[PDB]
Amino acid sequence: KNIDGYFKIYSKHTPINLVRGLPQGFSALEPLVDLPIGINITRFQTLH
Amino acid sequence: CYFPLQSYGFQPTYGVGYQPYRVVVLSFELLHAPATVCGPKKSTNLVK
Ligand SMILES: *[C@@H]1O[C@H](CO)[C@@H](O)[C@H](O)[C@H]1NC(C)=O
Repeated sequence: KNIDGYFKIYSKHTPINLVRGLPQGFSALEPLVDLPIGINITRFQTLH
Repeated sequence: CYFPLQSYGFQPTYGVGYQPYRVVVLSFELLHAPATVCGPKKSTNLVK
């Protein structure tokens, strides 16, 4: 998220065994980090 | 025709005001983006 000029990240890590989909059942993401960057954002791009 | 610079030539014999000084200007901007340099926050011993 990018709100009131801060960019925030939340994240979670889980080992799984479902062959080609997103899992059933519940988990919540703890906050990872917060960045006071003050930049506009409209698009994004993954890296392999 | 003039070269737009002129040199110093600081010698240890020069008088006060005519000697070399090292100078800093401290400058800052306010409220245009989120506050990201600030003074240290003093603290007191914990009471229970
Ligand atoms: C952010 O981008 C939008 C879309 O181009 C623009 O309307 C807005 O003025 C921009 N804001 C800043 C602070 O760059």
